Amino acid sequence: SKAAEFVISKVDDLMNWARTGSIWPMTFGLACCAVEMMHTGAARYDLDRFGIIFRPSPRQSDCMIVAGTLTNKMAPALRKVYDQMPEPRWVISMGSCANGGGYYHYSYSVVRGCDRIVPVDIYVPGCPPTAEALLYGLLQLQKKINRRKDFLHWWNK
Amino acid sequence: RSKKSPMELISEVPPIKVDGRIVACEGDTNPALGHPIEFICLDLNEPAICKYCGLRYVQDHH
Amino acid sequence: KVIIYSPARTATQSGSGKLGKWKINFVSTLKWENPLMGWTSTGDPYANVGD
Amino acid sequence: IGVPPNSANLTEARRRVFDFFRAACRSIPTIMDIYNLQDVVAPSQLRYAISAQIRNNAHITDPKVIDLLIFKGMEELTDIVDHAKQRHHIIGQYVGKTDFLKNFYTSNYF
Amino acid sequence: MDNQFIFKYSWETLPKKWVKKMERSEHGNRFDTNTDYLFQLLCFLKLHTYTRVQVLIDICGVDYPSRKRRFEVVYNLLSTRYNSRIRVQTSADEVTRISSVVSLFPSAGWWEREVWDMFGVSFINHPDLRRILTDYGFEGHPLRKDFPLSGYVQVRYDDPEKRVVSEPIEMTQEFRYFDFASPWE
Amino acid sequence: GVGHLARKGTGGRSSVSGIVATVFGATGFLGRYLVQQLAKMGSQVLVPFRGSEDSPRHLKLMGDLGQVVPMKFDPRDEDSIKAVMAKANVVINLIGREYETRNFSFEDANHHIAEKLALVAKEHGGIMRYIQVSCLGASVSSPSRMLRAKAAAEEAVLNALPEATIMRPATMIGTEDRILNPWSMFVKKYGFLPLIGGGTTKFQPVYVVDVAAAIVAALKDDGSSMGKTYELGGPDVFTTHELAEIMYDMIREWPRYVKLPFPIAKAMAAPRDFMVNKVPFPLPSPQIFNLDQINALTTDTLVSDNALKFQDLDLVPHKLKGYPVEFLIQYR
Amino acid sequence: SNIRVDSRGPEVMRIIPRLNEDINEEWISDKTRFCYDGLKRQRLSDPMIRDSDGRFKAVSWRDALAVVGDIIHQVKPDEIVGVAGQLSDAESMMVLKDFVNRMGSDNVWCEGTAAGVDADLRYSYLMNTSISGLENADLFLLIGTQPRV
Amino acid sequence: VVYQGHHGDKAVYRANVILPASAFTEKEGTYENTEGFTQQTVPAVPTVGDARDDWKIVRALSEVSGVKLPYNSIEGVRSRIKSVAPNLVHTDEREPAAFGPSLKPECKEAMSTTPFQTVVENFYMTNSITRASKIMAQCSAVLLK
Amino acid sequence: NFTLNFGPQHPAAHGVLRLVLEMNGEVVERAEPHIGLLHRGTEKLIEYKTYLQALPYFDRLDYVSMMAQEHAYSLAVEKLLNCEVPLRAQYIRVLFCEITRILNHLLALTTHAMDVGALTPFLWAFEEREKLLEFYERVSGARMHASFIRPGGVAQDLPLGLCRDIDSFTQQFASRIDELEEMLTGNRIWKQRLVDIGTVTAQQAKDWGFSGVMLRGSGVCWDLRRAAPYDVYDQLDFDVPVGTRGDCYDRYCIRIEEMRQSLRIIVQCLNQMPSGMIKADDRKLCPPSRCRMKLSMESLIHHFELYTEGFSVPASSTYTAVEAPKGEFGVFLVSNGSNRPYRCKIRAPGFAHSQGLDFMSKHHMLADVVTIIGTQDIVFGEVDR
Ligand SMILES: NC(=O)C1=CN([C@@H]2O[C@H](COP(=O)(O)OP(=O)(O)OC[C@H]3O[C@@H](n4cnc5c(N)ncnc54)[C@H](OP(=O)(O)O)[C@@H]3O)[C@@H](O)[C@H]2O)C=CC1
Ligand SMILES: CCCCCCCCCCCC(=O)SCCNC(=O)CCNC(=O)[C@H](O)C(C)(C)COP(=O)(O)O
Ligand code: SF4
Ligand SMILES: [Zn+2]
Repeated sequence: SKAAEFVISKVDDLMNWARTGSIWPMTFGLACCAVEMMHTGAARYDLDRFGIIFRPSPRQSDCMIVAGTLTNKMAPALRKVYDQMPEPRWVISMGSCANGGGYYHYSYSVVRGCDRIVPVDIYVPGCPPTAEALLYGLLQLQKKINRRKDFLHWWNK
Repeated sequence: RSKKSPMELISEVPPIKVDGRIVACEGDTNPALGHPIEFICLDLNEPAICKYCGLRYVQDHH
Repeated sequence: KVIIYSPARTATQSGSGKLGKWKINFVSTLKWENPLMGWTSTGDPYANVGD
Repeated sequence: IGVPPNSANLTEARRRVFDFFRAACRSIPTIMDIYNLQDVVAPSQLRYAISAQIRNNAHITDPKVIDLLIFKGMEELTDIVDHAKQRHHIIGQYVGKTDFLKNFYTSNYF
Repeated sequence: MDNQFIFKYSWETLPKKWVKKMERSEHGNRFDTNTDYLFQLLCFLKLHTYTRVQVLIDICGVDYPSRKRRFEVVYNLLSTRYNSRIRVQTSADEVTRISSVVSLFPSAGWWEREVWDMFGVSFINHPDLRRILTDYGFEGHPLRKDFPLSGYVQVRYDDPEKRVVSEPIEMTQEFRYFDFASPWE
Repeated sequence: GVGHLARKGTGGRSSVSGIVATVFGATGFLGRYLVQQLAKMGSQVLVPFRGSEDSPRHLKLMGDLGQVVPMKFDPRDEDSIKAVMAKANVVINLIGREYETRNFSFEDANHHIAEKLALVAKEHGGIMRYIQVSCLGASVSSPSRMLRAKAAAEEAVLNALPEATIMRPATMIGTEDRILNPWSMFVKKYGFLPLIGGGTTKFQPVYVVDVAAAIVAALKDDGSSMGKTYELGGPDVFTTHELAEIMYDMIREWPRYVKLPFPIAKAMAAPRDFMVNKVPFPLPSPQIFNLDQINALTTDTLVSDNALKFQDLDLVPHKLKGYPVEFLIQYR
Repeated sequence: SNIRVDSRGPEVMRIIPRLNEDINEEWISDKTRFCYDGLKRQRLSDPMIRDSDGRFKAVSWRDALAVVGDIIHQVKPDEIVGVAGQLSDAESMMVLKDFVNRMGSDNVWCEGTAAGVDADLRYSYLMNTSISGLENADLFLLIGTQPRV
Repeated sequence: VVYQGHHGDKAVYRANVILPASAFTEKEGTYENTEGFTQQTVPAVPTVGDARDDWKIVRALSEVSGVKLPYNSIEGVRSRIKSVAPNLVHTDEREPAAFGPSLKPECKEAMSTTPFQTVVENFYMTNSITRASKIMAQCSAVLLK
Repeated sequence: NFTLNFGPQHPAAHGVLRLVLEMNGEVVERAEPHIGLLHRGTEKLIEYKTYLQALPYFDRLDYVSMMAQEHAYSLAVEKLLNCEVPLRAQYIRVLFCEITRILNHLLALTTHAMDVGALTPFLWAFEEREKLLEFYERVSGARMHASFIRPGGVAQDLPLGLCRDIDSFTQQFASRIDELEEMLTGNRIWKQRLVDIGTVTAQQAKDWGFSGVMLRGSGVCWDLRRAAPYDVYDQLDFDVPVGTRGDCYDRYCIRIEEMRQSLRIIVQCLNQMPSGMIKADDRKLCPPSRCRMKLSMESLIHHFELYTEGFSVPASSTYTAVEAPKGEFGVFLVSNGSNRPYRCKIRAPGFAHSQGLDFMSKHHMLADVVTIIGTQDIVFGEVDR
């Protein structure tokens, strides 16, 4: 196993580098947090520097950012959007309304967070999160991706 | 350090010596950055504990 | 099953400014403790409507 | 079309109730066609379910209340017929010793 | 064109038995009619030359669960050329049909539906009166003082069937109602 | 087996029950129903997973803020397995693959691991209940390969813990089953549905939520569950032919078959696909031609007429015609 | 005496007197005012059955109820005496009385000082003069009562 | 003995089957005053553990023992009381007594000599609730001789 | 006429907008927007929180003109309380409302242009909007949602080094506006994609309640801050741009001129800034100074009873109205006399603008509907409350 370990480690490193160097988040903006989320990608912070080009449809995007409150009527639409994405499906809960209840958290027509649906990998807190906070959340997601031994697990099994 | 709980950490601070009969405690040296001013009448044989700060005051002599 | 009553004046304070008002008291006595943070949970929507 | 004025008397509301039941029965193939349910249920006992729900509230005498139930039923019917309600909800709504000992064993508050 | 002139004019010009009561104050001029002479009152206030009230700002709604006529819908108006505001309001009921004013001001078509949605006061000769704000399968009227804040149904995703299904409400931490009310006021 | 329920409030997602059950191998097909059933009644469930950290990801939606807490465990290692149980009182076993990799042979797929967890639960001293799960029809004398080792495991587990319940589902049917979905996928590709059994192979398919209800009911009821071994079975007896018609009528396609005898299929299935003998560990998985299954379809899988039944706990099986089988619309 | 229980969540925090001119007259006793602590201390939570070997384990509601239903008929129709409690409400005592009487037995009595007392006229065991009516009296003849403890 | 309560105090030490019972802050029952005034109780707080109302417990025990009772709800048992003491279901009524010491079983029997004896010794420890409290335990140590 | 389902799940059409519509193949007949996907439920939640706790609700509504939204609530509470606010607070409130107007106009213009397709001025204008969000960061705690304005005055005093930065920004903001305008007004494509689109007559605007830019894009000189001036606006000198034709191009020109006038008003407010206190003093609805509540008894009592109970507004009801960047924003407060509002309806200017979309897209192209959505500047926080 040690003889064929360098190759699998290199393959894992290459896949992790490829997946971290090009993440295509899907702008699923819903509320005021979408303003800060499109404002991160402006000329001052240049979200595109990290290969974070946005996508218009969930078919090509491999990540999605839930920016804004999630009411009851939009919950099925969010679930359908999440289902259509390809296999990886990394999800980021931007804002304080999306990552668990929120400032409302009590009204009749509000889902108490986007964790009742669409299981989340990174929680970005703030109302609204600063552009640097969203950048830090994306960096944390990239760090999360680097821990995936995709080939080693499939080769050990 | 963090092994000592604050309750067991304030007790080791030596009590303050006051010449007068009442001493006003304001928290920090700057009045605006501490607790509201508290006048404590220290007359017993035991130190008078500031209810906000936890600081103790002992009267030495008039 | 509800109870219609006028809340009494609190003993600790001598003012009678909260009197003369009637309330419906839904008996929402079902509350428990969340076993992670000690928060009080409810399953009855009328927990504080009448209050 | 536009919302009719409230019925003056009960006999004028009764024909409105019959018209609403008539429309519900007329539109009943559409629900079975657009929601893809054929083996789970047959259209005949949906008639029984609608009749039961319309006869349960048969003791109301006030014409205004009856008119309001007709209004709300029309809104629910239009929600179901149009692509507003979502699957597995229509079928959710539609289609021993003693009770006291069971209620005692399950909980204090019954 | 100011508060007092309009008060005099609408006290003289308006036919009686229309305005049940009226007020004049700095907060706003009110014309409380009797839930039947509403279309007539608005039509007169819209077409008359000395009161050219053209734009309907909004259609409010207040739930008083202590009076016989539980609800009270409020019509906010505005005269652009006279630069003045008139606030006409009625008294409604939970089972009663109050007349609609979509014919005069077409903008009312959506506040009409919103008032139906929030409170439950139905309207006559209105093209749609469909729910506009709440969920499609929503039940009850939320802005009523009866409706609990948390609501009656929760929403969550269950894996046994790949869809989002509603369920009875069950909250982790209840809404803490702080009773700050004190006497001497 | 009493004094471990500890009910707190109404039946809900955030309610409380005194169950800290750890469901081993819950990342598969039965696990996503068993965990959901456990979490629906407020029981806290722990999911020890060994694959990627994104495999037990859909299971976080079952509970509510800490009901589902997966941990990583190494099957080869032993004392790290104790970590995912040191704070538990109920242990459920679902491990076992229909495949065969070199690293985990048939014996070390659902027998060695089951014995290890049974022994470490016995020496734990706190594991109140145990529900091991095997397949229906497992026996020492059977042409089926894994079923023999599975039966050996299910008889060896009782020695370590006599008060252990054994469940025997039979060809579970669900949205992600391995016996009906592959047939539909193959039909979509080109479509002939090779019947290895050639029909006349009547068994008892069951729907997965009924099985999960069976385990959760065996946990709920206080009495004849420890030691007893149930045999969960469907409402009626189904063969591979009429099952083929009841799946074809929903795909909306002409029912065509290439029904063939046993030995040609067995020769094209086992030796052709058996190549886990040298160099690499991962090999492509069998779709329909399974080494164990080809031998398993030579005998009926009827529920024992004298052992425990599925209605012993008062559960009516789901009638497998119109309600359970509804995922096939995605194919039509 | 009328009280006003104040509770935060599932536990009682404090007890505050409620005004009732006839019964307590806006005051409240120490025993009834600071007894809210006992409602959260050692309390019976689940049914418990003594074992054969002297151990005392906890079971479900059905099991203990099944045991008591087994032993209910192991005794003669006589000698099924059931003693009511000091705090038990009227409904509990009524149902206990009905249950005992419907099994050929009558030995139900209130806890303490109920040996041979007859209570049939509703004035030989009640405060016939109202509590508020004691303000019109001119002399008291307390007979072994000590209305302070 | 089949004990049924919400505390211990020397009855648990002898009990054979223990059935938990609700407290007075978590049940709705009618209590009678010394002057014959009756009044109900409001369920302030939830019950602790798997405990049920006393009347529910005895009704279920009656059913399981095999003897039938004609009531199954808290309203029904109240109607049963109406035939045994209809003043017990008149909450806000200041009913006086309609008799006197005239009619009674006049029985001049033998006298006694033993003096009257105190029936309560410690005021702060009377019922189980006050016996298990901590405030009362330290209160009945410095407030009395 | 077949029906297709719009409703994209991205902010590239402002998000949260179903908009089912009728199609003849190339010309839309009736468009039915399905609002309610963002009905968070503020109006029900207002009644459960005191007059101070309810202020942050108003920042969330129409979440691009933040301080222009809580300003209406503050004015309504002041009117219900007969509270007099000092002059310096009025001037800084006007300044920050003008900053909100500039932010809203920039965001609306660039979002609409990016909907059309022009994507380069978008990033230029967000580069310029950085400088004003930084100003918001300075005075208050947060960049976007700033609870700066309170019923009494403003929450905290301005920092020392703020006016210099604001004037330095205003020195070049006009040139930045010229740069953004030269790319669109003089362009050819912009004219053919906007002129004679979504024309509304003055009678139609009045009937459908289009107070704001839509009303002023039809020739109606109805400016609420000039017709009914609330804060110190009579002292300030500015012009009200009024369009001639109700097409989308004149609305764009009106918005550009509104940005110009807002810059002028900011300059005037910077010049004419008096000294004095910021919070009111007549009534007790303002917190005591934190250097004062720590040595005074009455001040500490006021702090306690204000940060727990809040001020009790005497029982009355009124409808205030301010000139939000979108249009007329009004708050209908009903006071029970207690410390919580009985009923607080929020008149969102975008609600009427969104309902009036059906007749605006009458016999237009389908891609001609996104430009109509952009030109009316709809955010769905206010539309669904
Ligand atoms: N439900 C059915 O249709 C039938 C069920 N059964 C029995 O029920 C059991 C569960 O059914 P099913 O849910 O289909 O099984 P799974 O499909 O869930 O596979 C079991 C899981 O256990 C884990 N696992 C497998 N081998 C090992 C190993 N060597 N070490 C550690 N973890 C391992 C895998 O998780 P990962 O892949 O993430 O490692 C796998 O997903 C089966 O094992 C079988 O014995 C019997 C007949 C049919
Ligand atoms: C799939 C379809 C979707 C919609 C399904 C329907 C959903 C809403 C159903 C409506 C719910 C209601 O209660 S709305 C209808 C309720 N209204 C009434 O029941 C009228 C009162 N009853 C009478 O008038 C008479 O008794 C009568 C029984 C009519 C006959 O007896 P006669 O001849 O002597 O008059
Ligand atoms: S977190 Fe704050 S800014 Fe974001 S959607 Fe929620 S309330 Fe709006
Ligand atoms: Zn101090």
